[PDB]
Amino acid sequence: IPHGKGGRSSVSGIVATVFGATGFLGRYVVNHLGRMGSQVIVPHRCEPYDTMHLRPMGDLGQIIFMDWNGRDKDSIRRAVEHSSVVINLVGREWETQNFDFEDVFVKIPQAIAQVSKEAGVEKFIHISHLNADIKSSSKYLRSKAVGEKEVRETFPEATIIKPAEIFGREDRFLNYFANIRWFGGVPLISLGKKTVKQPVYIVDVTKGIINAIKDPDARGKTFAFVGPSRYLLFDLVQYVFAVAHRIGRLFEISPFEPWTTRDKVERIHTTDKILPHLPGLEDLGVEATPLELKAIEVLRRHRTYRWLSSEIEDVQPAK
Amino acid sequence: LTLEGIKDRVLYVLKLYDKIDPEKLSVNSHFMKDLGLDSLDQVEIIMAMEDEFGFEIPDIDAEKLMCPQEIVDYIADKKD
Amino acid sequence: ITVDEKLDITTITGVPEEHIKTRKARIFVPARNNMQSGVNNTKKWKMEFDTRERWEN
Amino acid sequence: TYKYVNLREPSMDMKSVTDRAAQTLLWTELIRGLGMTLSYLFREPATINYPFEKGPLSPRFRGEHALRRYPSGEERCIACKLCEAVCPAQAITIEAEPRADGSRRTTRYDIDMTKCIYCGFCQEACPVDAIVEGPNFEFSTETHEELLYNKEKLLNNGDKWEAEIAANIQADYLYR
Amino acid sequence: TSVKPIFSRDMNEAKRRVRELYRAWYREVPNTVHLFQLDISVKQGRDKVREMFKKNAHITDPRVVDLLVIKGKMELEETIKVWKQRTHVMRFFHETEAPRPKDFLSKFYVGHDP
Amino acid sequence: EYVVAKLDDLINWARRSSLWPMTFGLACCAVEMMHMAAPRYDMDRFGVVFRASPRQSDVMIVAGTLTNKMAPALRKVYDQMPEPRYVVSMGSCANGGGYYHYSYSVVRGCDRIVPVDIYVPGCPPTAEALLYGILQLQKKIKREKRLRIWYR
Amino acid sequence: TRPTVRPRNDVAHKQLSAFGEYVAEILPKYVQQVQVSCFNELEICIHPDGVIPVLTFLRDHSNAQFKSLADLTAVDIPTRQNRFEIVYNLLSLRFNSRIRVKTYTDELTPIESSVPVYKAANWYEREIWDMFGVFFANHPDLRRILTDYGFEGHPFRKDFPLSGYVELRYDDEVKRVVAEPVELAQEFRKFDLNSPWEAFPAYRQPPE
Ligand SMILES: NC(=O)c1ccc[n+]([C@@H]2O[C@H](COP(=O)([O-])OP(=O)(O)OC[C@H]3O[C@@H](n4cnc5c(N)ncnc54)[C@H](OP(=O)(O)O)[C@@H]3O)[C@@H](O)[C@H]2O)c1
Ligand code: SF4
Ligand code: SF4
Ligand code: SF4
Repeated sequence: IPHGKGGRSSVSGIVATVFGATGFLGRYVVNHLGRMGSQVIVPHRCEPYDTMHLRPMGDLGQIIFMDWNGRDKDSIRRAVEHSSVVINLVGREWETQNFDFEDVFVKIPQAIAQVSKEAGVEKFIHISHLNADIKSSSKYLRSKAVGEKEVRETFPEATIIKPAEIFGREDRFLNYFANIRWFGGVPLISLGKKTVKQPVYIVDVTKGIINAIKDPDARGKTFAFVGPSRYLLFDLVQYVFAVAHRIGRLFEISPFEPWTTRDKVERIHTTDKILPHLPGLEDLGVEATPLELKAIEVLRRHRTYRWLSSEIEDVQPAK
Repeated sequence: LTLEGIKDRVLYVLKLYDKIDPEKLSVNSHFMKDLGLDSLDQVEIIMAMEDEFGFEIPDIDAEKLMCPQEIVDYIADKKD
Repeated sequence: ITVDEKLDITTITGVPEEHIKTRKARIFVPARNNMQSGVNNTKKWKMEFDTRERWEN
Repeated sequence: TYKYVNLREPSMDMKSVTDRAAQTLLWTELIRGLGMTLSYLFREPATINYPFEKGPLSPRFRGEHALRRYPSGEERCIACKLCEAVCPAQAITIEAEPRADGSRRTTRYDIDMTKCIYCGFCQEACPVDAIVEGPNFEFSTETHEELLYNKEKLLNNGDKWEAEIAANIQADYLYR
Repeated sequence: TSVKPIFSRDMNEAKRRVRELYRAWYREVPNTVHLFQLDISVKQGRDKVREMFKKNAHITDPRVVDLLVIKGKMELEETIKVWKQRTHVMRFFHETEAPRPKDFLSKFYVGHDP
Repeated sequence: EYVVAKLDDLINWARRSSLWPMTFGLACCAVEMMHMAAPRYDMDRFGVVFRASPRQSDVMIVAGTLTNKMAPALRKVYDQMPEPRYVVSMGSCANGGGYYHYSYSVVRGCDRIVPVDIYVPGCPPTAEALLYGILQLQKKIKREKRLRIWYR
Repeated sequence: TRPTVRPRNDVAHKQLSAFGEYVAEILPKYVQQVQVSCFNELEICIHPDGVIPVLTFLRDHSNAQFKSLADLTAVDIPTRQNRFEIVYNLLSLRFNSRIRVKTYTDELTPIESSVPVYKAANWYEREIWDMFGVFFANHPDLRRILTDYGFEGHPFRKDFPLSGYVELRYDDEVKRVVAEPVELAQEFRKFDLNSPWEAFPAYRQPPE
């Protein structure tokens, strides 16, 4: 039962759990539950010290850590037994040399869609992506739209989420560009046609969850996440060079965490804007955020001072 | 140093702000027995005619202007 | 000397925040705890405000 | 009264001024001390070789806390709510509630070990003479979730050595 | 009330004053916005200044309107110089703090008796 | 296969055996830090050489009381330190603030500002439960950089 | 009575009656009350007008030197209807004595700086502007000392709840150290010590 005011050292009655919640997204959600009060049980896989930069997030005795593997059907059953809502961000990019990647969107999201359903969680949640379509594409982008089919079977109440290409602070989406000091910028694939997607700013997505986290009355009913206006141009790859003015790694260095001459190059140009009829955002709102204004912050390079940026974009068309 | 110098500069500025005056660019506009705004707002208008065209109005001047007549004129006898 | 008489009811503004108009103070003579007979805890008109929620941590 | 320091005048005669010109130009001073008073290294070093040897103390020392009990144990604390009320820092927290027989004792007793400023005001207000600052600097754990103490951490920490404590007070209690 | 006023006399020289230092703020928001290496839309910096000066509007008196100034006249010392390190400034625009409901029925489900 | 887990008997024995602590003097607690580097209990030459510049350090140390105006300074300094960094608070005022914990101008606790690791408890910790608090931090590297590359 | 009770001394109490008799004699435009603290110290109740004036008389003379300014301070009393108070405190090096000068005020009424009389009220006047809010005019400089750059409350007066209104905490969501309203982990218990029976008869307040 909620008490007092939402500042910190308060209650607000919801427990949670957030699986994953180390890399870019999960760190940035829990930080919004280390404020309005919670009990956020964040487990994590292998990382003893990479989770510390998190701890000054909940006040005291709020967030609490466990250890788990995730192919053991017990490790997901020992935590969740006491919970209210449980969201799931788990999963990643490239196929691991260990995890074969095929069912880690299939077996894992179900492996935690095991006793969670049984044990009496509620308002269980999962992630989708705006561009994943069960027609043939894309080797990584596929197996994600299987969860929308395969996993939705279990837990008839989900409110599974479908956002766009997101740009954060430390994010890897818009940062693959501008790391491209290289033989030259070569768009994908050397064509200025279908860029770009709906680049929503990471706050609005992470403010969506906690707006549905007790919504009420969204369960089973899936939503998708609007971008800003409107579609976008090729200039986005020029815009990068317009302003830029041209966990558990190792001790020394790794062996392979590449640019992946594979799905990576073709996952970024898959575009496929999709069904509007999903509610999907202002209903869960109220949030929408632009690009032109919020892309200076995340981009700071070797001038570090000059900006003087006047150049904008129409939409662009198909708009 | 022309009366086409100081009537051209003035009359577009007052249009350029996003606030009240809608083409009252007639040179008399008498401000709040006339069109009307908050006193602090009238004190905004004074500044942009100085950074432009070069000028000061240090003094009780800006309190008496009340019309693009006087400002033009007080500029008129000022520069030339 | 600039004596410049005038009358404006003294008030002051901006130092606290929203607690100016939200609350109601109270001016009352303390009542003497009755378990003992000592009459010296009276005699000063204090003031004390409304009480808002204390919760549990 | 007074004294006057740095009030002197040079003598100004050629028996002296050589003695001050045999000084500037030949460095006859400035090698006096630090040609010498430095070495003077030949004294035995003074070091307490730490992991083994240790240094002095006194029976009145202050440190980690305890709660004694008499012979066969009564949990000497009666919960009279004093060592709580003289505490400057306000670390102490006490909640009594009548124990089954009807003799009163505690339930929660928590000394925060960060706030405690080490007075010696909670050793000296307890009339039944329970709570006692131990003489062991065993400390330093790695999580602030810890140093807060409960009751049933203290008693052990005060029954781990009572051969230390029970032999200090009987040196010290004759003074106060 | 008989006590010597501070600077102003009645309301005019006073309300010449508040008009005045406005510009020292209005002319200098942005030189900082490149100086601290803080990134915002420079027009924000001109909204807040005009958001504050409109705030305390109901003031009926001299020696109040002079009092507030003596605060306001100061800040231009620190800010136009660097005595703050990015984090004494940006605190004006509160980024992290979750919203307050301020409406009715949004309260009634969270928090007791405000 | 097994070479990795034998390699971390080197790199996880190197980082624990040479520390370059920064210190913050602020308040009373600074003097009972000095006497750790005075010859009685001799801090250096037991493997830990004393203060260096902000850039070259590993373990920063917070003594003293952290008011409002000092917070904007610390946060910044903690960053610039290289990777293998830790934060070891000490004294009853970096743990929740000694007393002054109810004051207006003292931050309450200095865990709130940074991800602090080890604690020590009391106006001045006795220049002993300091070193005892480090021989926690040289024993708090049992961790392995194996089993991040080499499991997942 | 002798063994444990502080033995008094009369001589010191005769003169500081005299020498203070007549500084109500030669500056009656200003001084409105004077008295002798039972411990042989003086308190001169002075209107707020003379501050620069009276000291200047105390600044030099052959019968009262009072060159050494020791302690400026303040006290803030509600239900005095003019809130604050000043207390100057001055030592006269030749004549071995302390004479303190009390001058009341309000927040709004300014008081005039003592800075040209003594150059050691330079700091002690910068401070008070921070804490209580008194505003000293014509002061070569007025700024913020002892306090952070954020405190808009002027603490030491009696309306500031001890813990200030904003705790501080650092979060990594961006890169600053930012300020969220104060949320404690313990109530700060309020004890209640004031015992009845009025143990002091001599100070007995008027009968009413
Ligand atoms: N919504 C979007 O815009 C978007 C964009 C790209 C990708 N995604 C997908 O949506 C989620 C966003 O992830 P992200 O942005 O935080 O990047 P991320 O690097 O994939 O973060 C995932 C974290 O969880 C770990 N992890 C990987 N597989 C795991 C597993 N089976 N079980 C437990 N932990 C696992 C990862 O390594 P460790 O095991 O060592 O912790 C990593 O620490 C991911 O599922 C991602 O594949 C979403
Ligand atoms: S020890 Fe003395 S003070 Fe502490 S609780 Fe028992 S009785 Fe009360
Ligand atoms: S030890 Fe010092 S501080 Fe801790 S309680 Fe006893 S007196 Fe109060
Ligand atoms: S007690 Fe508080 S102040 Fe005295 S040293 Fe330890 S921390 Fe610094």
